[PDB]
Amino acid sequence: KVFERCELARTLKRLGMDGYRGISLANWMCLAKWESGYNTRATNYNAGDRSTDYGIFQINSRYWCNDGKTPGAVNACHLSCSALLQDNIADAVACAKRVVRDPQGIRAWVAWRNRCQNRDVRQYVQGCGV
Repeated sequence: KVFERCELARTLKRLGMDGYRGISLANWMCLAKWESGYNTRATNYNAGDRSTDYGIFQINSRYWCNDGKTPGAVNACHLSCSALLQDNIADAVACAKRVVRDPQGIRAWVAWRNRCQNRDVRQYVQGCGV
């Protein structure tokens, strides 16, 4: 599914993302916007390293989920990468939380550094009731 902006904001809030390990909801929203355009079915094959990015947060198969086809990969979220292509984003959120428990936090995603870090991200949650 492709979420609408404010629907996603409330969905993320109910899933415990607001302020998770210091990360505001607007930062999560900016991440999802730039990774996938709020699209849970999004995928991107990385031909350079044989890994794939899955779902609304474009989480990568080398470290975080198992797809069986990424050489030498691990599965730190302990999920099939299929779980990151559901309309229901609970598993994707659990995995995103796992990612940010590691030292880099939200900086794990280069798109966040490029498109969200040191930016005014208030617009992503305006009007959404969060």
